[PDB]
Amino acid sequence: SNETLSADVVIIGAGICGSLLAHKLVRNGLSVLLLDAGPRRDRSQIVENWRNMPPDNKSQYDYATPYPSVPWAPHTNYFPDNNYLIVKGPDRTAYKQGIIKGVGGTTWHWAASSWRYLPNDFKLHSTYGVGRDYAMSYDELEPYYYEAECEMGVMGPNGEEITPSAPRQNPWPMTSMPYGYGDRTFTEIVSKLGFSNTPVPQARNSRPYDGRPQCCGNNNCMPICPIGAMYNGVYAAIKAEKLGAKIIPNAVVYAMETDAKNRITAISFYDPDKQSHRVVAKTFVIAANGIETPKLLLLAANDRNPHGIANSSDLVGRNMMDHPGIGMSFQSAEPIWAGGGSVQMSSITNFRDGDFRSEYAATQIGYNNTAQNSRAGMKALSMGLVGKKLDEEIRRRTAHGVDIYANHEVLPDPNNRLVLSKDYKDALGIPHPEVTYDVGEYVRKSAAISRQRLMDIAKAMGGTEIEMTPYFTPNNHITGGTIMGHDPRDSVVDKWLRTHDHSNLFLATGATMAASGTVNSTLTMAALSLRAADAILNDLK
Amino acid sequence: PYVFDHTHNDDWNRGRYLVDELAHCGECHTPRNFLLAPNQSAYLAGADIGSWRAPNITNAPQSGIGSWSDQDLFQYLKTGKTAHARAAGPMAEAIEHSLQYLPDADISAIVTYLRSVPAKAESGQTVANFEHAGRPSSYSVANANSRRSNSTLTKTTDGAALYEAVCASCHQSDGKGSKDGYYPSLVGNTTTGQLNPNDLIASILYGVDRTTDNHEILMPAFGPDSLVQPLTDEQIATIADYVLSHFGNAQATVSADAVKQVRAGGKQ
Amino acid sequence: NRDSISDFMQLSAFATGHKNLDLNIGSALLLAFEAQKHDFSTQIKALREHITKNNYQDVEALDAAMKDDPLHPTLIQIIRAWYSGVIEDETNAKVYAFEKALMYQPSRDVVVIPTYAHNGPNYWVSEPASVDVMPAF
Ligand SMILES: Cc1cc2nc3c(=O)[nH]c(=O)nc-3n(C[C@H](O)[C@H](O)[C@H](O)COP(=O)(O)OP(=O)(O)OC[C@H]3O[C@@H](n4cnc5c(N)ncnc54)[C@H](O)[C@@H]3O)c2cc1C
Ligand code: HEC
Ligand code: HEC
Ligand code: F3S
Repeated sequence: SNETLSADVVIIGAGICGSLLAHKLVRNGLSVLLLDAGPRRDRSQIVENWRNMPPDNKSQYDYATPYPSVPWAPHTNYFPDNNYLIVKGPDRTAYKQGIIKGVGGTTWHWAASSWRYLPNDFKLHSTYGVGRDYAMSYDELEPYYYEAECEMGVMGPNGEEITPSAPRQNPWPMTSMPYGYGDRTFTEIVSKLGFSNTPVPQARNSRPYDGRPQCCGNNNCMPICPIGAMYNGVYAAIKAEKLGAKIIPNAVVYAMETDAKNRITAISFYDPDKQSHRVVAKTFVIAANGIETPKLLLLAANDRNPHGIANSSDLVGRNMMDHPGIGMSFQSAEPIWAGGGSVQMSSITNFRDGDFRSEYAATQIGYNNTAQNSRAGMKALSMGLVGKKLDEEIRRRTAHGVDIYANHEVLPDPNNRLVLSKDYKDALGIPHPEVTYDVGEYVRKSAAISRQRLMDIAKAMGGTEIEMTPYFTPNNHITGGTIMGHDPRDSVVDKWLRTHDHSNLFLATGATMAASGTVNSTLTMAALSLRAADAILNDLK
Repeated sequence: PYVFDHTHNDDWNRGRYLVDELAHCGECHTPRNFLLAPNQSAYLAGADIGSWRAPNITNAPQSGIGSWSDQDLFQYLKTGKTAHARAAGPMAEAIEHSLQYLPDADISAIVTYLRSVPAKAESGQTVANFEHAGRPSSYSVANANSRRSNSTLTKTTDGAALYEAVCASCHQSDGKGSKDGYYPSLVGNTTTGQLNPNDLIASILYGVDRTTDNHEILMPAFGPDSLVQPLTDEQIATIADYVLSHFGNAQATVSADAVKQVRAGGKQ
Repeated sequence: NRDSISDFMQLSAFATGHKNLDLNIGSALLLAFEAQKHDFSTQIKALREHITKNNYQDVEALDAAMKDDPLHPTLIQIIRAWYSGVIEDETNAKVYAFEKALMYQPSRDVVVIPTYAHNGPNYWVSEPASVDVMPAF
């Protein structure tokens, strides 16, 4: 603990954002110290853990049990609710987010839907009068979008025209692999409803890419790909460590020191034995995700920064955002045979933009392509059937089982707030994160129409045993807690992800995003991390 | 200039010219005689090239490719893909750069010449490298339950468990590969059936990368530089031992030292 | 010690309706069942005696006639253990079978068992088999 562990740039968090930033920085000759609170994880061990996970945890979507939660850096588990992330408010169920702590972070078990936001998403307030504008435009993030797509190996609908879609200067590095039966059938069914089901851009290998195998449809992207055919954030960490970046797992950053100019001079992290190590660097980045970045900023409150690091605007932990989801499950009249290809292959993008966004939230409706064999087996076993009837029921329910979702855009609300829990602490004494969440009348008005659209989809499919969630579900895209902007009094970071209060501190996270958008947010986070890498390289060279 | 041996037809002479002069198969399939010169005593009898080993390709029914069908030999030389053998490493590079563009007549001539190469048998050879039948898997799903709440493979020392976790997605638990043949069967495979496990270890260390007809087929690498799943020398040796004892030659053994030597580019 | 596993295997083949059952999975399941319930071997013998005495031809007739019998829960638990691969209904429950659990077999010809490849990379372009054709297993 005596050593001061110096580096040029120290990046707190070794997820996709932190690892991509570290890889870009070491590629350009900067010394990088990459700290992660979680442990090193092996893909094959996670695969074995998922295989030996009980089938009820496969039927329902348990994406955390295969990753053992470490007591010093616990992450969220929900089948036994481990009570790490405390959620309050009327829509608490919608912020029961899933995160994974470790080298490679939550991208260890994501679905790899790598999405570009629309140009109007960056200017939501200037276009529709709701929410907030990004500090930069889509044209400014486009090169970084492409750089992230090329590094992560995104496949997309290259030759197709999607009316709401980000304008691309270059084609996708790979072309979207062909639909499975479920996606073809769902596209044809919802085309008659006026819904445009289009291929989801995915950080998945439709051909051998980056020395990694082509996707063979293991249909387990969430929570682990056994063969690495999809992009995981651990790839960038491995590449950075190969180029000289120093990675320290089980390094729980808890303290930050500032000088008279409010520049970060050092940070202090704990090992699993609660021994303190003081890292010193020329530049500090926090890439710890939208929950742990604000949690660390509030926990690291100083005398100079009594309300938290970079919290002069009191906006750290506020404006917490996600995509509130409504889930529906039913049995299609005709076989759908979910499981061909990746877990998420297509989605309805027709409602990603429009004038209605001045009144209610724009939405993304999608079909879940996860194989329904575990769900069918558990349901048929619970039905009390034996013999040939049991086999027939299992086959019919795995052929006809359909999972549908509708995700909405939530506006940045200052009362949708993450704070330090006053009642719960982890093994290191660090308070748990507590989020008060309300989707708002924007999302409620959008959901009034989204529920009708989901029921129309179920009716068009002849659905039976229709089960719509009476609550909003979390979609694991944590944004807005460290909002960006141009005014230091109304934002935490600027267009370059540099904190207004500390010229030395960068926040490479989705918490900087000023709008949740309508689709998955991690590709935008990666592009923002690469943009922050450019800013850091300009600073240090 | 090639000399036309008039005691053989034109196909044989063309095949000899392609093998010896043009495609120079003996440049890495014929052992150098420690003078950095080809050993005429063992022509096309197998050699070590860096981390890989070019096997015996004489007409030996067991040691070489004598028991290969002509169709299988043609398909392997043209595309590098066969139900019993897949070209990897230097063979994949040779096929995707020179052989895949050869005319069908030229590859047929190469096969005709190869069928006439004198046989060079080996000491420990009783069945062909593609004639090793499979043994039932010894993996236990129940025994893996104790390894839950583990984040790494360190405490997974069982060979069957390691093969199942790292390797049984693409190749199956019985080691017979995929039905369509994209993932090769480890049972009956020439790489796993060789008494020399070199090419097996290399296959684990570097994966397979062959581009034929503008179509790329890739096994990911599993060595220290792996992006999918890095494996130590001990883990690779254990997986290779399980593969050999269940899906391949059971008289071949792999130690961690052997994997280390293969990682170092073989013997220097 | 050997009769118990033979009796358990034969009763399991009767109850699941599927003769091809893994012996190692069966041994592990029997050990777990005997840990959970000390009389489990006695119940196996009682079920086998009921099957032999009344000459039930399949698990359908046995389940129909065993509706109120106290031995019915053990029959259903055995079927559940072989089909789902678990005996308990928790998150920490031990999985004794994946990919050989009988509930993934009725759809193996079409639906992938997730972490194991159905076949090569772009197979799903093909049209699926009929729902009414049950794969043999
Ligand atoms: C089931 C699931 C599916 C998803 N699917 C998609 C999808 O299809 N598309 C998409 O775009 N997004 C998806 N996401 C979201 C995606 O996983 C995240 O947005 C992505 O991981 C970005 O997170 P991050 O890199 O900011 O941080 P993370 O990777 O979440 O975490 C970074 C690291 O910070 C470390 N850390 C935290 N606190 C500290 C501390 N105090 N000190 C040191 N280190 C610390 C953690 O240990 C962690 O390893 C999905 C998420 C889930 C859960
Ligand atoms: C060096 C670059 C080589 C040249 C030139 C040729 N071959 Fe080769 N071959 C080489 C290696 C390293 C391997 C092993 C492949 C593996 O994945 O381990 C091979 C393999 C073969 C085989 C398969 C034998 C078996 O696997 O038992 C055959 C039949 C073969 N090579 C034949 C062959 C011919 C006819 C060549 C001239 C055209 C030729 N090889 C060139 C290395 C090299
Ligand atoms: C899917 C991504 C795979 C995983 C995981 C593993 N292997 Fe593999 N392997 C794969 C392919 C697509 C190929 C060959 C390409 C072809 O031409 O179709 C291979 C090849 C091998 C071989 C060599 C076969 C030959 O040269 O004749 C061996 C010995 C082999 N693979 C072994 C192996 C082991 C032991 C693995 C677990 C660590 C493993 N493979 C994983 C695809 C995939
Ligand atoms: S689990 Fe992997 S093989 Fe493809 S379907 Fe998902 S990326």
